[PDB]
Amino acid sequence: TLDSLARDLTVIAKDGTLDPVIGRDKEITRVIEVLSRRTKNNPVLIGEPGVGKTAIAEGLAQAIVNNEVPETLKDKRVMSLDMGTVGEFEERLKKVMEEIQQAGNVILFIDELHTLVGAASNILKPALARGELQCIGATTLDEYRKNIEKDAALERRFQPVQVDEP
Amino acid sequence: TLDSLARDLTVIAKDGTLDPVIGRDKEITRVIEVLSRRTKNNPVLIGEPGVGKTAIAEGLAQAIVNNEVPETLKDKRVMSLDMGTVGEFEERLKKVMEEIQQAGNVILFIDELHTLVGAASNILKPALARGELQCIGATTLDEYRKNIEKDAALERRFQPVQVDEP
Amino acid sequence: LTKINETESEKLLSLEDTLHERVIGQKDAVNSISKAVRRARAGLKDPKRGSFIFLGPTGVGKTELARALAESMFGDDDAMIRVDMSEFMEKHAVSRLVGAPPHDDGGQLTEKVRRKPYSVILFDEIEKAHPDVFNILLQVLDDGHLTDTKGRTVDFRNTIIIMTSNVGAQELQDQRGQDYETIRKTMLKELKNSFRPEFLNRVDDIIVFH
Amino acid sequence: LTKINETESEKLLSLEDTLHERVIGQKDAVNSISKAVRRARAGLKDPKRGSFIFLGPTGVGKTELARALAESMFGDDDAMIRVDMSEFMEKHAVSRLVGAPPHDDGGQLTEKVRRKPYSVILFDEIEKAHPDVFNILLQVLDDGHLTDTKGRTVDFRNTIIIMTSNVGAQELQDQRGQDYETIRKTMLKELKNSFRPEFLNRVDDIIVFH
Amino acid sequence: LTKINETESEKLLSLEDTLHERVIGQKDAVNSISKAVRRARAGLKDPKRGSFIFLGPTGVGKTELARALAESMFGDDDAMIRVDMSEFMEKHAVSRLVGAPPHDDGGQLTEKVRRKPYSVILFDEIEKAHPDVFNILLQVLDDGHLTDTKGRTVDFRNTIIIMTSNVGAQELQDQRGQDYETIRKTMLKELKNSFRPEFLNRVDDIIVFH
Amino acid sequence: SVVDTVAILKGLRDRYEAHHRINISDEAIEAAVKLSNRYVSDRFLPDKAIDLIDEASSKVRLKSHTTPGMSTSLSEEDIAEVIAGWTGIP
Amino acid sequence: SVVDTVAILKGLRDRYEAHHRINISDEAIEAAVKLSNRYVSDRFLPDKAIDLIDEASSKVRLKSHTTPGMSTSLSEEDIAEVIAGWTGIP
Amino acid sequence: SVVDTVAILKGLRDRYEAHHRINISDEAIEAAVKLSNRYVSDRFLPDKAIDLIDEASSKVRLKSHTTPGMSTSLSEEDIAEVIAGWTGIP
Amino acid sequence: KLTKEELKEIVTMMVNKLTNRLSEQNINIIVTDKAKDKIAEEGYDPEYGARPLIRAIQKTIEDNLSELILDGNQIEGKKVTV
Amino acid sequence: KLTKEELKEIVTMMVNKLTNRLSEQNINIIVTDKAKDKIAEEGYDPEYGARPLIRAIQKTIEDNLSELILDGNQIEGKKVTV
Repeated sequence: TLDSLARDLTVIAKDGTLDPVIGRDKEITRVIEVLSRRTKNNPVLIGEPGVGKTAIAEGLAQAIVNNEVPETLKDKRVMSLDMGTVGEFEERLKKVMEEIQQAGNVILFIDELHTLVGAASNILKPALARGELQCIGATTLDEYRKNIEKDAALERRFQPVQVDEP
Repeated sequence: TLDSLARDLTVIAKDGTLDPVIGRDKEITRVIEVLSRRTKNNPVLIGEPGVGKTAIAEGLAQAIVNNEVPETLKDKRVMSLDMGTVGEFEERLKKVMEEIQQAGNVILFIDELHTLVGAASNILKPALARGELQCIGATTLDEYRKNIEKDAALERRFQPVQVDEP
Repeated sequence: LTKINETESEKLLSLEDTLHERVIGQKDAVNSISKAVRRARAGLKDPKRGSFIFLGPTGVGKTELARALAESMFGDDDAMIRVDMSEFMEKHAVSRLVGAPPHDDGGQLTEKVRRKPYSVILFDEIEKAHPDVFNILLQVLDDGHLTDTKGRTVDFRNTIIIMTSNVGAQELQDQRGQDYETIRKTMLKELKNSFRPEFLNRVDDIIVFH
Repeated sequence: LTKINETESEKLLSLEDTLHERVIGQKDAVNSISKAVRRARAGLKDPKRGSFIFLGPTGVGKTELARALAESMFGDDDAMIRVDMSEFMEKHAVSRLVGAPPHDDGGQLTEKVRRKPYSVILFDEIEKAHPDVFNILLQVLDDGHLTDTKGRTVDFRNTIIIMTSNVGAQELQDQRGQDYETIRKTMLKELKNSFRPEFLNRVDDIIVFH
Repeated sequence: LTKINETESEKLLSLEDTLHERVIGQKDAVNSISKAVRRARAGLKDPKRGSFIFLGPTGVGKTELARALAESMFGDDDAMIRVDMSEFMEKHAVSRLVGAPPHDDGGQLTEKVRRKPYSVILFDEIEKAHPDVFNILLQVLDDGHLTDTKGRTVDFRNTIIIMTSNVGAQELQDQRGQDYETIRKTMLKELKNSFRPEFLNRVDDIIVFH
Repeated sequence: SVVDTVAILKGLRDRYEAHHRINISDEAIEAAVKLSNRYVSDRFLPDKAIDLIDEASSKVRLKSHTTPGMSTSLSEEDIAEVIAGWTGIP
Repeated sequence: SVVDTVAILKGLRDRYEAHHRINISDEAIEAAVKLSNRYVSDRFLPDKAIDLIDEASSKVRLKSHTTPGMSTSLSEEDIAEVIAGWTGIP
Repeated sequence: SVVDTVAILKGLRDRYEAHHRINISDEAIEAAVKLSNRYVSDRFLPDKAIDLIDEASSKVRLKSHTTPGMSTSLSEEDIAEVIAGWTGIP
Repeated sequence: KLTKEELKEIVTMMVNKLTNRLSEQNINIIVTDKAKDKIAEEGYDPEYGARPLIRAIQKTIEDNLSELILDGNQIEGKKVTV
Repeated sequence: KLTKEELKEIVTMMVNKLTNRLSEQNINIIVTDKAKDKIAEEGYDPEYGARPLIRAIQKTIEDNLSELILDGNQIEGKKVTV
């Protein structure tokens, strides 16, 4: 399985499918080192949209396939979220989580809307809050003010980081 | 499948079922060139209702069947929305989306009410937000102030354009 | 290099002649400031406890200093936070400190400290601001940390705060080159007017600009 | 250790020299306070019934005492509750006592007592607060417990309350070292002005700071 | 065509005879203005930094010019913003600059600049407006950008601002055809009265209408 | 930073020109970088440059795409015209 | 208590170093224990130490993981740097 | 009423002691009844007594459960200690 | 008191905005201490401090530039003053 | 009235925060009555009381420490003063 919404750009980076980044290295060094944490492997980003952040993500993935990733994570692999929908919807999105938790070998980057939704709220957020499953978020604070914060335990789950326009 | 609500006027234009437009050419040139964008293929329109805009749409479709459409889109084809309803409702409307995403060959124009609804909200809007499925909207800003904007990522999904009364 | 060297005394030891790289005059105050912020170490005062009332005009370096301070101290001036006492009236306490119904908003410079725990805080003819703020000003003076509307209490000692006064604009007529001790006293009570001393008593020291 | 020892008289017996560990002056008041809170036991007064009007300035220990009090008494100062009489105007009774339509909100310091049944309550130049509050102030004075907007009535006797006055700021000119009995009287009526005695009559006693 | 041609010197080079297409008199000022706005380029002054005090009457082209200016410059006059100094009294600073409790409202002409970053700003016998505004006037003069009540700081240099004075209505009696240098001086102090020079010192230049 | 942008634009320099079959002239590239940063609030020079760029890359291609030989993108007009098309007063 | 934490950290001392292939120096161990307790409100020294630790254990490994020989974790930097990386003013 | 509670506690008197293998001393029983009512707002003496009781019944058993012979529950400590364990100042 | 030092010293950093912005215009800058001081002379006021200097400078200073911006005789990247 | 007693007496407990916190830094402390008094001299004000003392002290006091914290010559657990 681990397909459809489940996808990765790391091989794609080893496939050279994407762009060598610059300058967010030590920025990524943080984002990288977020995974180190028994507490929170899981960073989130703030900043200006469309600026390269999901490539900054890929920057990790490069540095991953570059093995600029140090040890523990080197086995693990990017997952780039896919967003879409189809009776219920999220249960799928709920479902994949054990799969990747079953994967023992990867990481996902949650992308932008980390959502306070109508149909929602805690979705993976407990399995997030399960204290497992290394993952990454990003947004600008304007959203960040809410979901990660209004819990604050997802704040206790998430590590915020932001970088200015280069 | 790809029928009922799924319909197209392009062949109808090749069928000559409709009216040769005028003057919105370079206007359409924009609307056209919206599709070019890896970022947003998906325009929305502002302006005065009933003025020819959905024919302005058809204007594209003509220029499509005219092959005044340049390369990438030339294979793709108009879809003119059908609005109606029938247990649940939207799941159908939700359903068709993969179908047309499965179509590998078309485009849909979403028409006017791009809706903040009771039963709603994100419907395709994630699959919209999926960063796939070239489509077009239109309204007057009075609505535009909300759905595309209140997300702003649908703003990040939608490109607004408006044209005055000719 | 500063990241490199910063031994934890190179500033201090040189801090005057460090600071002297910037603005002539108030060398003492400069020194005092240097003197002051050294007490920002050693913890001989309250380890949770940086408070400076500028007596001076425009062009007085009030900005410069404060700027250069962390620009010297924290190796950048963006640690600083402008805060307009003109904008301090009655209810901004919320917009100082998180509301939570009354959206939920707090800190013009806080969330920035929530952003930036090592910072500098500028206030403006500060007594211009209302007896409203003096207590939440006192909040700073309180405990040397900063509570929030959500309650979060955060260290000031890891930042700086700045107070400015033109109060002696008249009394400046003295150094407009007279012995400041006149105007020092003469402004002291004058500002001492505006503040219960306890306010003034957590000050590092009052800062003339002559 | 206090958890251990707290025999129920070690404070008391030592409470002066206990308290004396803190702030010089008002030793009597200190004593009185010690004297006072002992009546917080024995139930010879109303077992439901801790009320202290501070006559004093900034730096007067008004805070210290009150702080140290439970910090002494309840072995922490977080029992205390700051309450700004500046913030007591007309309708805060709701924000004192649960609304329920008018959200539903009640107690700036209550829900905190709903949080913390053993506490201390600070009020500010209290007569500064409105004849609005005096009755809900009287609510405290009432019955020695605290009703709520949801109705819940909770013991004050298991907490402390604090009243502060600079009223004699002038009349302080006396001890600025004159016999306080002048200003005592002289402030008494002055504050007695602001309050029907019954208010004042549930006071433990008025607290000068000299 | 202007969209087409606008090489970035055709205005300038012709700007006089450009402007000369409009209002006779103040040709110098016209020139000066032309001269002025050229400094709106080259960034030899502060790239963030367009400030014109009109000395003149009704019919004086004060409007015309300002109108035509961007109508010349920005190829439209709707860049302009009328602002009534009569309407500038004490608290409009909010209605100048976003409130946020005090709805939340800010900028009679700002949000319009928030709307229109390239604009023109008209003020009215401006000293008629209050020492209230001079600082938020100075805000414009400040930094050559515009902070907001939400804090947003936006470039003035990408817009124009206009100041008007009938102050010399008397002193106009001079050019009612006398050498203006009299009234220039004669009005200068007179308006210099109303303003700390620093205000006046970010002016492009004072604009007579003769 | 504006400059890093140029580099990151230089990153995508080959990209959309190999999409748009044109030759990017860094003169333009740095140009809008300043200019957009100057003139464009909303999107970000990390993009909005490329926005202009690709759009310029279009406008050229547009002209170059159909009836108006230069395959390269000029500095100026590519910035300018488009940017003037963005605003005015070239 | 801070100290018991050290012990419970000593409990996991072998744990993540045998994950991170490093040598924990109790000097560090007690260090952050104070230091985190000092500097970190949110997570808990029962963890946040180890947080720092493992993170330090990473940062070393990071350096040690790839191009920067010490396998052991220093007292200071492991605390300090990381903790400075946490905050500043080492 | 506090007293009826005692009776209803006397009702469960055999109950949890036959669960906790102890001997309830009504002295305690009435004690907390007052005391809890005095000191405990939230739960209700119909229970909270027994709460204390069973908890006391635990605390004894706890001591009695494992290494600290009295099977009976004291008046005081059973109330007191536990109640002091509840609050303080025995 | 802000010593003669400070005066001309600030007179320096006064120049900064010029350079840090204009020449950052890109136009070389010459400095005549005398005038600078003559300026600084009139630059510092007791009461207002030298604070007018901002205005003080710009008036003629930006001018002569703006002037010599026009003058076509000696032009950008040069330097001239009074 | 707060007698000379009180002044230097409070000047003591003034030291407490230092010790009760810093040396609780762990750094021995010497006290020069003269200076202490010279301080206390300038320490007490009529109007504000000695209240400035807090500031008064810290300024130089914490400094010379912080200084000698740097000075590497005579260091923690010693004592020096003016």
